[PDB]
Amino acid sequence: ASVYAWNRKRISNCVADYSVLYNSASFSTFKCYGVSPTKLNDLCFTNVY
Amino acid sequence: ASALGKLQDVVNQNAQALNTLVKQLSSNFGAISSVLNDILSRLDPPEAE
Repeated sequence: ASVYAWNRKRISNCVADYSVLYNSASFSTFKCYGVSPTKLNDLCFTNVY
Repeated sequence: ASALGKLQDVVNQNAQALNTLVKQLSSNFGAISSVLNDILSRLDPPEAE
């Protein structure tokens, strides 16, 4: 989508693997704020947008 | 039952001080969270210090 009218998808009730995204080579930027990218498979969240 | 005013006053003062300390254990103080274990689990040491 355009910069305005950005998409918003709700993700819940799943087993989420974040090592697939971080290991991706295409991603040029992967900044993480408030959480450690390596310490993401050990956590649990209520809703992910 | 109002005879022992001073003894009850002393007991209440000590209990108030202890309760205030225990409740002070749970104020953010500006950090991301008021619990230490989650701070250690969510962030790397450089960003958790």
